[PDB]
Amino acid sequence: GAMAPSYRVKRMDIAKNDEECVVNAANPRGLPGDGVCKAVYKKWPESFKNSATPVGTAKTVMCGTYPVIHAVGPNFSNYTESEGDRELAAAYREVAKEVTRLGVNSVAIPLLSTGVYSGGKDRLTQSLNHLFTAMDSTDADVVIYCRDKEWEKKISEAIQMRT
Ligand SMILES: [Cl-]
Ligand SMILES: [Cl-]
Ligand SMILES: [Cl-]
Repeated sequence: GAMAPSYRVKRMDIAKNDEECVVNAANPRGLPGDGVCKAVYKKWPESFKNSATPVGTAKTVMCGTYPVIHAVGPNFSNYTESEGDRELAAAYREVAKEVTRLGVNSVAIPLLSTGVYSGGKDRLTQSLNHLFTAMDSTDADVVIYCRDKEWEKKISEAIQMRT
């Protein structure tokens, strides 16, 4: 565990993280994909051997000794708001299980279903709150990665609102 487990946010490519493992915003078929998933494919391609896993689940594959946790959030273009919300919560619960099992002291995590799986809606708060629900009972240092300047401010404010 971390000595004083924390939440932080950084605005940069998750492929350049300084944590002991990474969560991929994966597709269910283990394809290279786009966005976070393509950056992860370019950085850790070995981790996509048998990474295919259903929506709402997480599957870890080692790149050397570095764990890549493939977490499959729902595509809100296909799911109802209700079913998508349930699967998005489930995917983060499976990330907390894997982080715990691996015994890491830190993890880099993107906000699942907020990019091309968002169904064209702003899901910062919905996705972040499911991340907190899952990760709050873990003792890893969590570092959230984003790319947008206003998202960085809103994520930083939500973290600070606790503490
Ligand atoms: Cl960068
Ligand atoms: Cl996405
Ligand atoms: Cl972002």
